[PDB]
Amino acid sequence: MQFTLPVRLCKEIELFHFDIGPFENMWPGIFVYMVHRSCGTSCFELEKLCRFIMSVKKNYRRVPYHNWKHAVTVAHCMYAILQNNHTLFTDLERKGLLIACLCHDLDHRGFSNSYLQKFDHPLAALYSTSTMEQHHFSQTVSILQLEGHNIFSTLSSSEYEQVLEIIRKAIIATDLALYFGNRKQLEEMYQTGSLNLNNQSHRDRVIGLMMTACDLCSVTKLWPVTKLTANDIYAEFWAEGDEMKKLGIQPIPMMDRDKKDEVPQGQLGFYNAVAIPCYTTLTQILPPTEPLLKACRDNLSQWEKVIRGE
Ligand SMILES: Cc1ccc2c(c1)nc(CCc1coc3ccc(Cl)cc3c1=O)n2-c1ccccc1
Ligand SMILES: [Mg+2]
Ligand SMILES: [Zn+2]
Repeated sequence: MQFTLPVRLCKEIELFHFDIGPFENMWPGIFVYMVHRSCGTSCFELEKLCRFIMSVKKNYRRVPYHNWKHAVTVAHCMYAILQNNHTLFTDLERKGLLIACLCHDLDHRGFSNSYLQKFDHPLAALYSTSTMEQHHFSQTVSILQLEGHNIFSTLSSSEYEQVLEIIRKAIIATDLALYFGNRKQLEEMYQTGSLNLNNQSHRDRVIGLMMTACDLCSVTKLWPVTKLTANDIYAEFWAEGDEMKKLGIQPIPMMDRDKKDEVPQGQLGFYNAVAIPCYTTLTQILPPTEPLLKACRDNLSQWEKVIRGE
């Protein structure tokens, strides 16, 4: 609670390319700041917000990427978006989505969904698809229910089971698998013109690309930030290969450390089939979010430079 943000950062936070990298002591305080800026200071009672942000944090684990730094970075990109699109997302929405971004990878083990299903893993036995995603939501609801943690208490029960729904939904949308379709349908509603923010399930579709665009925002940071975030990402994937190898199974080339050489090519393919389309359809639906796609291009061409050896 006692925290105040080094007033020097007040403008640099509102950047789409801000990097929370150097400021780890401040990561819990930043989120609060981003909450306070959006839904006001007296949105949640200050005391039950700190319990919450702090429980949440402890339930992120020591893994290379799907960690506490990751989550807060996702909450940051959602912050930026919600602000650069101020009068177009309801009171409750801005409450739901920042919490959801902060929680959308709770208790992440560091292993893919495909891993947990290839090997009949207990969580995959619980959740038949979006194995972690539903667990991330399962963790979120669980932690709300702790004595003195239910920040959504003074919402009417009805608004309270709308928050949740946004949160469950927005967390499930982070399964890339679902991303591809969700973005295709949105590319058609735009072409067609039949996309209508009044209709609830178009918003849910837009929220989901908003969730994806946040999830991938490390691709939208400054090149020396992004280059050193990628190391975090593969570190994990290559662990997930190291376990696939230990059984005498060849991992996919994405998760194989023996092919570190091929990563520049691999990154570049990723931006062209995932990142760039995501921020393109997003910028078509939320024009102010063009800085993400602008920095996504910039970063992409950096990998092209590294492929071409410059
Ligand atoms: C040898 C090799 C072959 C394929 C490769 C690769 C290396 N690296 C990749 C990309 C790996 C990858 C996967 O998920 C992400 C999620 C979020 C963010 Cl910010 C970045 C990534 C990311 O970099 N692919 C890949 C390419 C296209 C689609 C999917 C993965
Ligand atoms: Mg996840
Ligand atoms: Zn994520």
